Amino acid sequence: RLVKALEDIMVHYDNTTRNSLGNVIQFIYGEDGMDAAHIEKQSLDTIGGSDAAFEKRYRVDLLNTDHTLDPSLLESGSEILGDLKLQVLLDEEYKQLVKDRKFLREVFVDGEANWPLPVNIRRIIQNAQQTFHIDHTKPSDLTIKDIVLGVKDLQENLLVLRGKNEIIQNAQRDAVTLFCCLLRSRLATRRVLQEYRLTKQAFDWVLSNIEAQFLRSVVHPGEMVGVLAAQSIGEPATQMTLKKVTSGVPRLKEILNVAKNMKTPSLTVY
Amino acid sequence: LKEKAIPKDQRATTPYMTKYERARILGTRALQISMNAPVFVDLEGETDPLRIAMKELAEKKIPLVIRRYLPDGSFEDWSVEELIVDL
Amino acid sequence: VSTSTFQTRRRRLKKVEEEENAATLQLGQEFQLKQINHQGEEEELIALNLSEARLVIKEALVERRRAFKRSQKKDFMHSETREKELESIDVLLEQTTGGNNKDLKNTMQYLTNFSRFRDQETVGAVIQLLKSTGLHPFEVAQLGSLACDTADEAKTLIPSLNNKISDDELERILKELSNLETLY
Amino acid sequence: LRFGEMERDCMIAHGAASFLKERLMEASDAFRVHICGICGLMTVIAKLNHNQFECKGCDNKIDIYQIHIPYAAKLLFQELMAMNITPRLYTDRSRDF
Amino acid sequence: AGRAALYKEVYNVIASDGSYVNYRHMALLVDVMTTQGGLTSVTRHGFNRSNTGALMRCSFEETVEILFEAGASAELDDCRGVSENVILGQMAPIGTGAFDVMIDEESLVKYM
Amino acid sequence: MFFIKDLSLNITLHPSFFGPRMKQYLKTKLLEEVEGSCTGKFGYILCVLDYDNIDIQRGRILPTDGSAEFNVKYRAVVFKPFKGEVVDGTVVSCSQHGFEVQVGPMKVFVTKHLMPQDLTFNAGSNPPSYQSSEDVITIKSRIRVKIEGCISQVSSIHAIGSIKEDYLGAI
Amino acid sequence: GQQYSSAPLRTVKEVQFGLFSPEEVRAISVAKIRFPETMDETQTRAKIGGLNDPRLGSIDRNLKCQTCQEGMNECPGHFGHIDLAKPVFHVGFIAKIKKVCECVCMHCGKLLLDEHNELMRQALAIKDSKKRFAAIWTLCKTKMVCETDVPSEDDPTQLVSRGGCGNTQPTIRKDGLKLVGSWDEPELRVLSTEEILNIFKHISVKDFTSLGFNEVFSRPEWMILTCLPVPPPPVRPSISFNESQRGEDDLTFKLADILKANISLETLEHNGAPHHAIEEAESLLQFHVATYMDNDIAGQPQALQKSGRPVKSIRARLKGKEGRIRGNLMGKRVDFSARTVISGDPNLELDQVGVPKSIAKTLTYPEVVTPYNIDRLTQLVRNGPNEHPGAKYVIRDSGDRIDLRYSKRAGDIQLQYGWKVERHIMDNDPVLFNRQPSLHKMSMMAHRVKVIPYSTFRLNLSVTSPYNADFDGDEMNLHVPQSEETRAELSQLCAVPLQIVSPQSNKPCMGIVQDTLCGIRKLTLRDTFIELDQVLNMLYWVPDWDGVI
Ligand SMILES: [Mg+2]
Ligand SMILES: [Zn+2]
Ligand SMILES: [Zn+2]
Ligand SMILES: [Zn+2]
Repeated sequence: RLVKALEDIMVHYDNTTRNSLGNVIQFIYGEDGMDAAHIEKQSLDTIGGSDAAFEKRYRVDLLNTDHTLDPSLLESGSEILGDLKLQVLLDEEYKQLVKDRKFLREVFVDGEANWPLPVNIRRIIQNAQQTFHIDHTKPSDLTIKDIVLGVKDLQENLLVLRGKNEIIQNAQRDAVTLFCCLLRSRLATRRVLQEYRLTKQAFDWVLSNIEAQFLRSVVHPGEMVGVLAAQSIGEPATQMTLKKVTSGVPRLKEILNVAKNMKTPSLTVY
Repeated sequence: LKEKAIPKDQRATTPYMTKYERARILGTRALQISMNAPVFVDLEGETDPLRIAMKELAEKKIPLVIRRYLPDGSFEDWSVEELIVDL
Repeated sequence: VSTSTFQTRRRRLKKVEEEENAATLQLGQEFQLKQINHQGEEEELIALNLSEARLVIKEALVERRRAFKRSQKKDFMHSETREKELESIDVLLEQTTGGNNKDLKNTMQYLTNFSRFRDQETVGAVIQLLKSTGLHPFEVAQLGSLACDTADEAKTLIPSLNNKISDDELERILKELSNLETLY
Repeated sequence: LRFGEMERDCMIAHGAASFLKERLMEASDAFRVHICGICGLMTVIAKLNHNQFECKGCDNKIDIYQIHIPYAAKLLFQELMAMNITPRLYTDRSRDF
Repeated sequence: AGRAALYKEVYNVIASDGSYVNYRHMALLVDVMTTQGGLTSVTRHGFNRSNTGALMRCSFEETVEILFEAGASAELDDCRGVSENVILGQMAPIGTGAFDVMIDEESLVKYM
Repeated sequence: MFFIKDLSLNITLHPSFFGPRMKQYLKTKLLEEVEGSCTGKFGYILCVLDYDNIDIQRGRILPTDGSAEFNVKYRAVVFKPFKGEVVDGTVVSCSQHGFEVQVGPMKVFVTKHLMPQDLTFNAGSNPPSYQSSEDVITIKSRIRVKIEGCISQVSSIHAIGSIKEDYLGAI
Repeated sequence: GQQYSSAPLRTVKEVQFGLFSPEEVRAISVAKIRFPETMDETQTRAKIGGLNDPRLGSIDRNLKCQTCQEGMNECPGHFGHIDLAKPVFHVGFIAKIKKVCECVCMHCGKLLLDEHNELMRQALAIKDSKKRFAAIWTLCKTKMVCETDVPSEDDPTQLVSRGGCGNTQPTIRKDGLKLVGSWDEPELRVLSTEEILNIFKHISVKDFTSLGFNEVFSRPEWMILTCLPVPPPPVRPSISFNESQRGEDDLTFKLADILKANISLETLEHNGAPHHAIEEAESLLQFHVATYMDNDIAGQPQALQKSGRPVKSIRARLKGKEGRIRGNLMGKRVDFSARTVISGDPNLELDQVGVPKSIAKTLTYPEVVTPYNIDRLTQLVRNGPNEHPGAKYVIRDSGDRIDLRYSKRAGDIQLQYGWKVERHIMDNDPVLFNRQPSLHKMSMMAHRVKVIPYSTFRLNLSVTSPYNADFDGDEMNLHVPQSEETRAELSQLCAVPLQIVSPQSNKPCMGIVQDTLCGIRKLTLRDTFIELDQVLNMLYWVPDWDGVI
């Protein structure tokens, strides 16, 4: 029933998901336009933890004795201590990170951080580690401008829908969004220089690999998702070997048949 | 009852070749090679037309052109030279 | 296979809808007024006459001979009056045609024997004269390739004029086309 | 061996269309039939040794086509005609979409 | 909110055993049910009533009478349907069949 | 009368010819299928115009054998008779049942029962001819005939005409 | 198939469904059909010019098809016809006609609600035909008396008159194969077919256009049968035996009975017969029509045939599962297939599959003669169809077939370009390997070939999970592609190393199990230690070992 119900549903060439009549089912498949293969369970560090560990982990104030990075983690670390033109950008960064924490505690009310996203970063870092052999005993050669402006210019490239008009633009910004939050979670001007000493070359390399892998992880127009989802649900249903409320196979029969007179009604009032 | 000829500009589709596009290109070309067709690469000792079409792709020396169709009935014409082949 | 035309329609199911041809300006549905041009232009229905068409196929065979010899690797013979044209068409046709097109050989024979002219300028003034009358291209053709010494003769051999032009004014053009004539 | 519906669904999931067309035609059923222009029926009288066709009744010997479909589908249409139902087969669409 | 409670319930069905399925599949299904105006069921009387091709709907359960009323009420078929290209034994506009191919004569000559 | 029509035609092409020679062969095959043909739809195909500029466009590959289908748009000189079309011509064959005036690629026929009563038959001469009170019509004779009937058949068109109407006959 | 025809090959983009007009049926039929006898020119082994081939389809490997001939393996069959003594309902449209006669009054024959009724335009609104008809039927089902004068949009004082005739319409309902209608005490009279036809023919044009009917393809009066289309012999086969035996199909018998009852009903007209005694055979003709199209009626009729057979109707051929659609057109028993018991081999790679020699010599692939391989091809042709890397067929460009186990030029053979060589199956070829049931995208994957002895399909261990197979005798299936683009599809789309990551769960669906999975923990210990002599063989076993101790 499922397979014969969903056959003619596939990602077309504008990442729309329509049927043999062209009526739109989704405007981007999976509400992200992303192929389910290149997706891995990561953990956005912007959500969990106290505000103490948050500021301890992401705040950089060049205008303080204890809130500025040690000039050992950067050559220019001693001749920037007190530079006020850059604290505008550092404050913009920290503001944006806090905005993430609010937005993602708003969408993910569990506070659950482990969630599946494309592009696995916490390996893409170690590839730069063993590939460029950066010892955690020399200072970086990255200006803060390269970090902040670098990531900010990176987000402009992670495309999913190429378009001109305002509509497709907002559709794109909503098509990414959740990824950029992890991107800012792992590319913080502190962790980038404190946790894993990045050079400029390794940094641009990480941006390149991120852009590439991301572009790879997009759905391929033509992919018949209707059949894929149909069998993706029908297969585990067969692997079902069956508080006393309807569950399992018969409940599923009620769901698909859409019956007014279910076995266990019941409701939950908080 | 006319033409939805999408110009070279205002080109919206992905600049990359889908695994399905690539698959049917290597397929069709390999067939044509086996149909005793002119090959546009130095074979360097190759007798399997699939492999030969693969070499034709690596050097982007295939004359084929993909017509990507859109739901409304429009079409973007892309060349196998234009399309980046990542995959 | 099957050659299709530019003015293409689709009368589904209606297997019985075809008008009958007639002399009184009733041509097939493929030969109405400004027929459809493949470029997308309501182009006027094209009609030729004798000799003129011989010139058309003549230029076509000139570009066909020259373009036919441009790729023959790995400045013009013309003039020709009457018989030195009849003999010269043959080799050109057998070089730049499949030869099997016997209809082409017969049609060229008819197009040069009953050819009313020879010069391009003459038939040009003919086209300006008859097309200046504002008549049907079929009429421009017939009056462009018949010899009617009398307005009654022209009105007889063409049941399409009649009340489209007066007899003596119709004579006015015939007295000019009688002069505009290449003597054999 | 049978190539049932589930075996079809899997190949639709892979998106391998030429393999399916191969498996449903040259690999099993397969048939060439002529169709009239007006009536989308199988009225054509194929005189292949004389290049003569005709669709009598509709009176057509100029505009007649051929198509490659599985003989099973041909028999299906002959049965639906055996229940007085005309499935007009048309080669070109007339609805933009 | 109906679609939301539906997806959530189904997710409790699949995740009851602990087996995981990527959001996009289930979400695709529930989207298919809601994207009509209400709850379109997944049965004979459910979705096979829509404007889909006569043969596509024909290949599910009721069949004969669907072709009867399709012949009576002069239905015309889009042929965009998967199952219908399957019946005609043609290249189904499916992934590999979702585009056309041509030979650009210019680039063709510019390899010699 | 002769017409000039816009025509389109689909030609399939084997993968063997997928080279720079391709654009040539197509045209060389079009002239083999189009020129010399005849059908009541658009009369006789005589000559294709402007060989130097004929449009081909790209063609799609039939998705089972590497063949490629092309749609070619062109212009051609055509000709087909009509009822009541007065045209001149010359006889080719003649006997006791009437004479056959040939015009262009088409064989027009005229019946004894259609000629004037003063004109009669003459078989006692080589070649035979129809003798009148003043005129004689044999083979090479010019006659202007008004076409009355038209018949299409396979790859040829025949017709029936008259000389009884005024302003017709030998010219 | 086969024999070129000078016709332009095309595809299908529209499929328009209509209803046959009796004029079309009587304009397409090749023969009139009068004799209800099958073959045997009165005990003469041939065919009577009456049923199955007075002109149409051919049997017994002969020509004769209105000069079409082309034998059996080319002619599609040509359609006949048979007249009717009187009009007869259609078995599936009775439910419709019952609801159409309730929307338009008899006597006159026009709609019961004009545009002055405000709920009528509300039906004429949505262009959906199948729901517009439901609306109109939901409206005029109450009007059981026709109308002529009705107050319009103004006031009930202003009476606007439409078309005349205002007789009472009955409360019609279906009984068996006929309709019932009651018009103080109501009255009853038979609603014969001739009335329904004679009244539907006078329905107005916009009424056709408003009840979902078509002007040229599907009119309501074509729901009533006037002439029956005789199917050609291919629809009703004659599976016989020996030479002097029969074996016609059930459809031939039902059609025969239809012809019998039709001859009886038509002879009862030129001869003396009462009104309510002819109709006893009229409902018999209508009956044989009904059971000929639908013999699984929900009503009392069941209609067997002599031998206790319930008669396979036409709808019984088409309804799904082992039927025309779900059993043939959506799933066939294709050629170039093989199935057998399987066993796991820990010395193969993932994508490989161990095919036995017999299958390798039995399954074939059509290669083309090309300069790149003509030495190989000729070598194979000369190895013959019994030494493993051989071939078994050669096809010329003239469409001729050349067997290799028979023939006399079995060792000669001058292969020319463009010819075809049906070779055997060799290693590293792309095949489609699967296990039923195919409830999974992963259930059919492409495999590289390796030819081996013994009669077992041999497959790698770590590929049991996406196939879900055990070695207690489970049989596996295998298909072989047939074009170059097809095997390209299999190799660049359906390859096993491609389908390691499952999109259904964003996770690899191919682990390491059992003997591999057990000992690998035993090996991965601080207590596990190997000494030299074994270590070297361990290293050599790694095929991609860099040769570094
Ligand atoms: Mg078992
Ligand atoms: Zn027809
Ligand atoms: Zn036949
Ligand atoms: Zn009435």
